[PDB]
Amino acid sequence: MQIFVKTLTGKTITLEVEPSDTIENVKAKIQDKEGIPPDQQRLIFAGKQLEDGRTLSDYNIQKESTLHLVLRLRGG
Amino acid sequence: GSHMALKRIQKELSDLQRDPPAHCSAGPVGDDLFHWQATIMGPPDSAYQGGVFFLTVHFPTDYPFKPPKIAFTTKIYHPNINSNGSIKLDILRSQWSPALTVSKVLLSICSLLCDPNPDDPLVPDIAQIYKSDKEKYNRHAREWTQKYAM
Repeated sequence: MQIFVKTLTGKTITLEVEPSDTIENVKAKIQDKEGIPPDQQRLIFAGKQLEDGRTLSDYNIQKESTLHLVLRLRGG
Repeated sequence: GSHMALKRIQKELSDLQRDPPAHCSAGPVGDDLFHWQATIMGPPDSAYQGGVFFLTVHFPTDYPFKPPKIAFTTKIYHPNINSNGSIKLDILRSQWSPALTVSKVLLSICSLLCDPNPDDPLVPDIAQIYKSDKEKYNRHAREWTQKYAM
């Protein structure tokens, strides 16, 4: 199972994930591929921000699903 | 309200005119003292050297008790400055004080160019490049300076 992650620059990166992986794990993969620390990234899918505790299965993120990587700034 | 703020602004401008600063230029665009333009020169020894960076400065009607709204007009490659000119800097919000002036903000932005704050960034990508690949950072900043600010 692989999913997609589209950044705000138009780039689309591929991730090798399992349905049991948590949002945290996916953010660690995004960090390994792009370098952004987890606390600085925000993942959107199906209209909602993905929380750390949940799994991909909890959101019905199927094969080849598209995630949206967006900013998670602190105070400006 | 606006008379008070306009008086404070007139004082700051008179100080800039009486002892111009080495670190920037600043002044009203026309006859509206609430709307200023500023310029900072690429700091020497930094990746921005040789470039000219234009800032827009807008005084609120409650100035000096509300911070001034300062943004970049010239494109720059920086961790705390994005593509449309927004700035992430404490004194421009949470740490503003009426004792401070636009001159000191522009000073702090010069220092910010020479020493970014990548641990609380506005552009995560550039921040990580700055922290883990300084050479790449200086390369991109020099390129953008040659392309936009010269």
